[PDB]
Amino acid sequence: MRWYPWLRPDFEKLVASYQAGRGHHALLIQALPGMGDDALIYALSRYLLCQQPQGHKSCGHCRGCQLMQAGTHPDYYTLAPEKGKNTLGVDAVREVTEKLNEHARLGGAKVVWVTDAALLTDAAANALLKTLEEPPAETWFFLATREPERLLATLRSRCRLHYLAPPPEQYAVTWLSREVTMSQDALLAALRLSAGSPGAALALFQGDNWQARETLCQALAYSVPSGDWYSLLAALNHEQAPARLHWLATLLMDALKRHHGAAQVTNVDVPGLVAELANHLSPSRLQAILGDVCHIREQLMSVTGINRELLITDLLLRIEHYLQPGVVLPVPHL
Amino acid sequence: MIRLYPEQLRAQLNEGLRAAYLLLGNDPLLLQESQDAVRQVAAAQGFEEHHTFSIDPNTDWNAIFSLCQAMSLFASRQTLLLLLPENGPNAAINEQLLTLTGLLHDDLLLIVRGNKLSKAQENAAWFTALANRSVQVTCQTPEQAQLPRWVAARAKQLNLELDDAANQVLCYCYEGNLLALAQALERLSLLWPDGKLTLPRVEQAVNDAAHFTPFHWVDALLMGKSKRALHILQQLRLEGSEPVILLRTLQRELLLLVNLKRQSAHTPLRALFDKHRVWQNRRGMMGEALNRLSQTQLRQAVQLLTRTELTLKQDYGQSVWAELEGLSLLLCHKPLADVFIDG
Amino acid sequence: MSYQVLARKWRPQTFADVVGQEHVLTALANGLSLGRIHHAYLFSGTRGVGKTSIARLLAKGLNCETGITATPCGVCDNCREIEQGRFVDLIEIDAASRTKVEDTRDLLDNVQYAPARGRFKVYLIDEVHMLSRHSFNALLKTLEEPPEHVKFLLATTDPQKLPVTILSRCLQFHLKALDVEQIRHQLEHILNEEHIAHEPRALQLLARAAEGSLRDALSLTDQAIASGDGQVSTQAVSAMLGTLDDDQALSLVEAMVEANGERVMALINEAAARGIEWEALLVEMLGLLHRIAMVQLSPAALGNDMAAIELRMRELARTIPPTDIQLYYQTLLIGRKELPYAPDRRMGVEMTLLRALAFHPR
Amino acid sequence: MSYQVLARKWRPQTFADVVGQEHVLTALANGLSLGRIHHAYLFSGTRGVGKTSIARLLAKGLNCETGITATPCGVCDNCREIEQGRFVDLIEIDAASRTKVEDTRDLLDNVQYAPARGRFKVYLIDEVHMLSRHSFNALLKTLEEPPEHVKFLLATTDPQKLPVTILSRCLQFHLKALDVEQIRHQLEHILNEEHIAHEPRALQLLARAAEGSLRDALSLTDQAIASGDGQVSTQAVSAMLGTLDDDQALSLVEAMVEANGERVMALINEAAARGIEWEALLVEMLGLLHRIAMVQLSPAALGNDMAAIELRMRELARTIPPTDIQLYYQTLLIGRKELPYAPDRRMGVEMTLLRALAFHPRMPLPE
Amino acid sequence: SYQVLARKWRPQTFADVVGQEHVLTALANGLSLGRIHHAYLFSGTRGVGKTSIARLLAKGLNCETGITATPCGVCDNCREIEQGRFVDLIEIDAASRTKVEDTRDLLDNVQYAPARGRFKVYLIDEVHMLSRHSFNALLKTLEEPPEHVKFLLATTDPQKLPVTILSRCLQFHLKALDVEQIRHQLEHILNEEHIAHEPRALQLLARAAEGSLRDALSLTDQAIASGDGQVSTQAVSAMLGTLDDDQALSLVEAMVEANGERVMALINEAAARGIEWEALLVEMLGLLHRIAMVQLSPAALGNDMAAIELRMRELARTIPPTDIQLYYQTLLIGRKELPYAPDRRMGVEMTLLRALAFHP
DNA sequence: GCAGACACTACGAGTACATA
DNA sequence: TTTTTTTTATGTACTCGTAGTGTCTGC
Ligand SMILES: Nc1ncnc2c1ncn2[C@@H]1O[C@H](COP(=O)(O)OP(=O)(O)O)[C@@H](O)[C@H]1O
Ligand SMILES: Nc1ncnc2c1ncn2[C@@H]1O[C@H](COP(=O)(O)OP(=O)(O)O)[C@@H](O)[C@H]1O
Ligand SMILES: Nc1ncnc2c1ncn2[C@@H]1O[C@H](COP(=O)(O)OP(=O)(O)O)[C@@H](O)[C@H]1O
Ligand code: BEF
Ligand code: BEF
Ligand code: BEF
Ligand SMILES: [Mg+2]
Ligand SMILES: [Mg+2]
Ligand SMILES: [Mg+2]
Ligand SMILES: [Zn+2]
Ligand SMILES: [Zn+2]
Ligand SMILES: [Zn+2]
Ligand SMILES: [Zn+2]
Repeated sequence: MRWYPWLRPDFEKLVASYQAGRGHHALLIQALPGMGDDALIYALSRYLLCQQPQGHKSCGHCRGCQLMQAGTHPDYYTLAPEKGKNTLGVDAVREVTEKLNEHARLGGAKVVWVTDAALLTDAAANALLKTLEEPPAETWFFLATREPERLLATLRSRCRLHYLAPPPEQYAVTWLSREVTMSQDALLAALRLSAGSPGAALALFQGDNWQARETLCQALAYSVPSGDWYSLLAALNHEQAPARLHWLATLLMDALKRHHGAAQVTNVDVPGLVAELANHLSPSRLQAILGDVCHIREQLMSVTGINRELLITDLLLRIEHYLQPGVVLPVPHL
Repeated sequence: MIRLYPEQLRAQLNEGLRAAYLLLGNDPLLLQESQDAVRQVAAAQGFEEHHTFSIDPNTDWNAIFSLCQAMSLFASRQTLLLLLPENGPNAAINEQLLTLTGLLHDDLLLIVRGNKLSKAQENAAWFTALANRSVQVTCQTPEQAQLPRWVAARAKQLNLELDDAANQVLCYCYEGNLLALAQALERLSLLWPDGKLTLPRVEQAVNDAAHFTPFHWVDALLMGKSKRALHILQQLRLEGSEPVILLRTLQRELLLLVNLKRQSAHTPLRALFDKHRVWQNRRGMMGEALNRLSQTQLRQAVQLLTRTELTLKQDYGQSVWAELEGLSLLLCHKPLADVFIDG
Repeated sequence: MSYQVLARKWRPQTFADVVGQEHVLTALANGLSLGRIHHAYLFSGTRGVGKTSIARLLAKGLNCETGITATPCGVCDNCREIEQGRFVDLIEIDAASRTKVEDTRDLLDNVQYAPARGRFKVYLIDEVHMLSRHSFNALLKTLEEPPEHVKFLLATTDPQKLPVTILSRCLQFHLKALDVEQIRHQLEHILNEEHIAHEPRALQLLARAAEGSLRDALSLTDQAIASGDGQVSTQAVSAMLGTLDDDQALSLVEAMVEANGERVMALINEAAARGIEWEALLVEMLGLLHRIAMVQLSPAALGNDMAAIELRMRELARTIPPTDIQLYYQTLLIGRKELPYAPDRRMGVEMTLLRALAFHPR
Repeated sequence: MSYQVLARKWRPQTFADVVGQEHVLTALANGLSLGRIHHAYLFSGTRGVGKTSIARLLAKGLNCETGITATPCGVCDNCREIEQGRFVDLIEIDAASRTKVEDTRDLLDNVQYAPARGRFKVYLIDEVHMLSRHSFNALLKTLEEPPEHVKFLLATTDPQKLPVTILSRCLQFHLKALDVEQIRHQLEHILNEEHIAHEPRALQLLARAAEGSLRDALSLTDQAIASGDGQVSTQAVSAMLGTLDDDQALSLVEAMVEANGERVMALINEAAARGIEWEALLVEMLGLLHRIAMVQLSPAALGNDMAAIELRMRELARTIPPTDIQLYYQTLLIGRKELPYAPDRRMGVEMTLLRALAFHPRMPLPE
Repeated sequence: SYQVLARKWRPQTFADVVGQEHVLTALANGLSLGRIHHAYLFSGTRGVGKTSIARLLAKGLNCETGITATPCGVCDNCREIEQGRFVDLIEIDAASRTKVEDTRDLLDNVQYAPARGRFKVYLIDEVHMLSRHSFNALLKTLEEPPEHVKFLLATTDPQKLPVTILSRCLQFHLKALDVEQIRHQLEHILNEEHIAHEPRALQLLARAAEGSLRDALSLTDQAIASGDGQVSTQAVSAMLGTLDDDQALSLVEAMVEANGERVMALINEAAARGIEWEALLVEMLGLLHRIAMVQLSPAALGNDMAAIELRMRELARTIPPTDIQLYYQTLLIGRKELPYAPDRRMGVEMTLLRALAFHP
């Protein structure tokens, strides 16, 4: 958690709406992961819950700010998946809803914030529906998603939406280079892979993701000219398998797009690699491999508890089958 | 401690009773027979207070009550029985049994019954405390190749003759289930006082009740025993085993097969088996499989298993069992499954 | 007047009145006539095949005044008394109702008391697969050192639900599901022992539809007599079964393979007269085609699950080339994929069957 | 006097007033006449075809004053409370509200006590497929050998949920869904008895709308009466159902197979003026295509409710190939798949019609 | 409820609801005559009004004047319903009381006489989330409830409902609201709230609501909170991500010509200007639809298609309808799969690559 | 008068199982 | 011999252990 400069306008606007008593109780943030998703929600919640003598800033002396910094306030509910789970169960939602009918202990307003509204199971969202539509007078909600459409349609209606604009790419590169010391092309590539959203591109360098990406690039450089797509299984099977699959998908998209001679490339840090991908693979084969990789990535994320070893191994075996001449490629279908 | 076999348990009890007996194993029949023998011999030698006391994590822990207190009525020696969990004791139970063995009357006999315990429970303080005086007897189900000798021995125990066809039929019908095997031998003894069991009698006096574990199915597929494989799958369907366990048990060996076939064209099998950490009993197994199935059948099997797993964990379908039968057909044997059972 | 149900009044009372299952009757007769009687018999079977009746007969035989014999006299006061519900030594425990250990203790403490009348206090615990874990522990403690004067008789439907330790101390008699011929023979005897006219074809249909259990056969016989105006005619039983048919799958796939459009239409109409989820019907039809394609590869594919429709299925496997089965499975799968978006589920499944029927013949 | 729901006012009160289900009524009446009374009945079948009503009628027949009579002799004292539902001995058990075994045990404890007034203490267990497994196992033995003065009537939608050991020891009566003609005739009787004017086409639409039930049909008729000014008129039924009668969609399919886009779009505009749901238009057209396929395969497949257009049906049955019918059906089915994702539902339907027109295998659009 | 729309603007009389002529007519005729029922089931998509019509029926049933079609207005046993100080009514959000125990508790408290009013009305909102055992529990009571209780059920969709529950209730299908009805209601609200509004921005809001009125109100509130506290065309256009230029047509032409570099540079520039991708795809489908419509008759040039007639005219002359249908199908599949993509931009890229490969 | 003695009712947990 | 073991979100029962309450008696 850290503050971002580009969050300052949105924050101000939204808080300016809240101070007048006109802001909607149910706010749905569209911020991309790594963007000012949690920082904005925390800032707004801290402003709302405690007193506001200083205006839109933080009055750290008041007991409300003290409880926020201690993280022990009773009227600041957080909906998060537990350590041992991934989705957000309906039991926590039901319990928080029952707790909401209780009047505020401190006599101030109430705030209920969900860490990520996409993680809700259908029952959880349905349970929230009634409280979102008709909440107690002291209550304000805050939702966080990457994709509003992935949410339940009825819940996506009751909650007023709000969008965070990704910063211009030059501004993003300027901000990233300040505290991250990498090459300009590598920095641009990391920014583009994260859909222009900082933090996530910063997260690629801060964590161990970048070394994994480089290992993946080396493995592709070894595999593509030989048609031996196996031995990629080691570079792909991981707790971040969707992210590395997305990296592979970006590489394939870059190859296919450069085949048409497009101006800009998603993967600029490794022009030789994408050039090799263009050389050794037919455009139809590249398109089929890209489609299959994206589909299996969606399979990995959607269904829960699926053994990834089997899925990535099957994907690689099917890719090796595709590279063989005289093989019918699949057709995208409804 | 003494590590012993069910055959020699009679001699071990005859020479002299030890402080405690740990009868362990996966089969019910041999465990029951050993426990009955121990109880009878203890009663012959002066043990009368017999207590059955399940250990399973629950609201049942007061065994200490029966050992700290001398018997007022008679100087009757006591016998305590413990039924270990399906996976063995945990850390809390480990220390609780360590406390239990911290104090034991010389006239108190301890009986513990459960499945095999790995090194994780073997090196626990409880077992190390028991390592001096207690005698542990292992009772394991004889393998499918070892069953006929055991059945012959049991027939000789009851003064019966079976020739060879009846022995094969009984081994097939009650494979991996010795309890039903002994009960059926007793039933055949009751049916014909002549004792000359033949096929035209054991054929209709037998059941199909069999027991299995996914390893048997995987090995049956590897050897290509089609009828045995389908029989195991049907028996597991009747038993109600979780399909996911079968899926994973096959997936491990199938990934190993895929990798070994991939590496076979460049490296000799002797080095590959050592590098891939393969058990010594399975080497030939793997060899046969590798020399039988090409990478095309392996890729088709992987596609089939992937479709099975995805339809299991996404569509919540019930077509899992028929699909695993299809995989059995497509694995070592006859690969057809043309799209029909190939996605 | 009071016409007792055929399921009750025709319960056997001697071992000679028990159909088939000789592998258990002979064993029990040899055990009783000789001295070898185990301390606890556990009876197993499938859905009304003769477990409780044989257990009651065994309890009758154990306590007969003439002595422990294979054949009870049926005349002494004990035979008459156990014949009816009332008797002291034989304790009939509905284990499925008194599952709690609190109720089980009140009846397993009676073992310490002497039998009032007969040699053995016999506990007939019916539906034993329902007891609670603690009750099972209590019953195991009783069975570990049972008194010489008490014999336990346990009857159940699913033996494997029992814990292994209790099963290890019981001699288990597994009762075979009755064959079609034995069913038909016993049904003919039952009908002839009473005043019910019949036609042999009707009894053949009853036996085949009884799924190898005498209770099912007798229930269907009473239903047929009721709807048959006091006479069991072939047409009455056939029409009733048509009202009761559930295997629309195999018949419909037979018609679809043979390409009888009118038969497919009639069978769809019949399956619409009965409330049937079309998705379930289609998916299990896919399963039947899957099993057919498997049997194409190896005769051992058809396990013991589908023994009631083995012959037909085997025929359908033998007479049809595998390629047609693969094509039928493909078209049925794609029809089921688009099924929920059709006009109606009935409507969509109808046209899916039409698509599958237009190929190969016609 | 007063206005109570048809679904509860017109519940059958005798075996004469139960429409259809000839086999179950015949078997029950015949068995009661012969005196052969089984001690466990299980009425299966789809929703709203009379299993609860038939069971209550069986209770009437069993507990009637004059004796065990197949036909309940009108209204006697022991039948008045059955009609009012306050009977001393007919124990209605909402099994879904008593699924726990600790309630079936209480049910079984008092089973032996003699009936207060009736000949039998008929236990009517509504929704028997909802009892917990323990309660099932509890009632096994009491079903096997019940006391001579108790009977069990079990009614459920799907018997498959019940353990087979319960299906064994009880009679299984299966109530087939009623035919369209049965529903239409019963509805004509009901609307005549209510002194309400009605239109034959309206009642045919009511019969077709309900899937072989009756209480669903009665509910939809009551909703029609609400939508109309106390009258069931064809326009009111068309509005409430959202259907296209049998003419407009036929005009659509006739124009589409004629490859005349102008009339297709003109009727699309008219249907928009009719204020009708677009997916309803698509589903009606798909149903018409399927009916064409059915009549092409089976020569005699049209019911009476389509007779008004039957002739035109046969025209398409003699003019268009089966392959073209399949092509149109699959094209419009993908159109249905894609419609919720088009920019506008009207726009999507226009695109689906134009797609069926462009891939017309006989008169495709010029390139 | 300070200034949140669609909460302080809940309808309070039958004359105030928007559209729903059939449902309102049926309910009014039932109330006016004796034709009352014990299970009404209002089903329809989001924000068409299920709960509101339910509450209006409840107010009409329990009014001091008696069974009245139009609710009175000023009275105690109607203002209490409006404020939630109700005792004859029971609102249960079934999505929270899914447990069968709570449903059995409800059925246990169904015999008790109401404290006030003639009917104890149980409003079960979000019916389809009840667990199956709860549904079976409610089944018998719905079949034949006591004369003094009436059930009202509202669900987003009836598919999840067990078919028996459908066969128990009177089904009222709330049709989605057309563009004109939504626009009229929003203009009426803004006029009654004295908020500056512009007809074009109002049309964009009505178009983006997708036939659900609560969405229209929420979008109006988002516009009000944005901009300068007033509804203006520029602010609404900016926030909705709508495109009002010929970028869509240029992209269609480039994709038809398969000009890869140009057709990708167009998407790159669109991302630079930040055009929302779902709207861009929707307009692409609209333009292809106009192509297909013109191929039947040039009068199906959408009005005068702004001022770019020629282009589409030219396009309508150069591409066979088969390729147009192929492009439309590919674009629609891409729109369906667009949410299930790592990010919308690259999903639109996938859709464009799929569309370009048909020898364009 | 008073624990105290049951006597009973409720609740948690361990466990089984259903559905999707 | 040998060690080897899996999806989950949610809901529904059943059974035992143990606390909290009532009352009722011979204390
Ligand atoms: N072997 C048999 N001989 C005669 N009748 C039988 C036999 N088995 C079952 N039945 C019939 O089925 C009815 C119920 O039998 P029962 O023995 O209770 O079956 P279960 O094994 O399921 O308890 C009996 O009344 C009898 O009519
Ligand atoms: N066979 C039938 N004959 C006449 N009315 C019927 C019939 N089946 C259903 N109904 C109508 O439906 C109403 C309720 O029927 P019911 O018997 O409860 O169906 P269910 O089988 O679903 O419980 C009855 O009041 C009656 O009007
Ligand atoms: N027909 C309508 N007339 C007026 N406002 C409506 C209408 N439908 C929905 N709304 C608005 O939507 C808000 C929620 O309506 P509601 O009736 O709860 O929809 P639902 O059917 O989805 O529960 C209401 O507060 C009202 O502002
Ligand atoms: F009485 Be049996 F076990 F069906
Ligand atoms: F009992 Be029915 F399903 F209305
Ligand atoms: F939001 Be509504 F109840 F569908
Ligand atoms: Mg029985
Ligand atoms: Mg009913
Ligand atoms: Mg609602
Ligand atoms: Zn503060
Ligand atoms: Zn006798
Ligand atoms: Zn009468
Ligand atoms: Zn009022």
